[PDB]
Amino acid sequence: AEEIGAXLRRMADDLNAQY
Amino acid sequence: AEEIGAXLRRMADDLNAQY
Amino acid sequence: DDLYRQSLEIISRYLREQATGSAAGRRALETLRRVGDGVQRNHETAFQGMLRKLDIKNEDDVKSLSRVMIHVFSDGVTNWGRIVTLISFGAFVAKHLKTINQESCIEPLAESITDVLVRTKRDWLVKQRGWDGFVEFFHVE
Amino acid sequence: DDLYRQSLEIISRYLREQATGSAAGRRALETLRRVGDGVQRNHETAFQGMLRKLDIKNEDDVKSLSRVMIHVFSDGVTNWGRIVTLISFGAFVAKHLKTINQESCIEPLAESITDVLVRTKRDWLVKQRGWDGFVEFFHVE
Repeated sequence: AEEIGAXLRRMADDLNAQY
Repeated sequence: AEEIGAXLRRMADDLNAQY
Repeated sequence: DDLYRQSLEIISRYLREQATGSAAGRRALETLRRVGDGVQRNHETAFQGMLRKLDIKNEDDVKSLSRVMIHVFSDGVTNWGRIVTLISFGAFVAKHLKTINQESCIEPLAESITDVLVRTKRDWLVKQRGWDGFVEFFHVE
Repeated sequence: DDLYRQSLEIISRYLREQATGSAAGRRALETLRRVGDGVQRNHETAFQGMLRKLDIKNEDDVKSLSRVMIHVFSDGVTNWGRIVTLISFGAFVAKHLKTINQESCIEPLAESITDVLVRTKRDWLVKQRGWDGFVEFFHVE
């Protein structure tokens, strides 16, 4: 729950650095 | 309400930069 | 209030179109589609796994998802990658809820996502120029 | 859960002592006193003005204060200055609630403050080494 949160946060930060 | 929030945020940031 | 309504509009319309098939707001939706769809594609397997771990039994069950989003930002970092990733996961979840129940609505889902986003990041969004800033960050040529 | 209980403990004890007169946790309380008391002193006039703007009619009325704290961090910035400022304003508010009603408790106030802090900033606090990090930031010689 918190811890699917952290692993959305791998995919988002590593989308953030695609842009 | 939000906007006493912003003016806690003058005093906190300018405590943060005391330290 | 202005940013809330505008965000609700965009997020709601995206989730509606995703659950079914249908100024900046037009641009924002056009951007949300391109990026959000790609997120969902690249990470479909992972998204399905996460959906398995959480519950969300129906349209009104969002408290679970809210905690996930709040936890995403708990490291103190904010960026558009995270905001759009959460919306895309919201779209993925909206698709799921519609599959299990064809007459359920996305409206409560979209409000929960908006609520977290806008209430927790209002000044940051404003400083990033809201949805105009969103469009510019993901702009491609 | 560990960080929640530890934070609840420290914040609760500080507010209790403030509303009345009474490892890192001991150090944290000792630091919270020095800094928190100073915040309240330097900004007493401002604090009173803010207290006038908000409502807080009793021990259980915290929803108002919660929104204020959430809005403080909405610009995406986190630091100890802000965390300790909010706790100190919480102490100030605890004093006020005790004055209007001598048999009211700080316990709900402290939980609301803790709730916001820990739930919204859990990973940041962990990365800053929790209350040990708090003690080190404000350390004086």
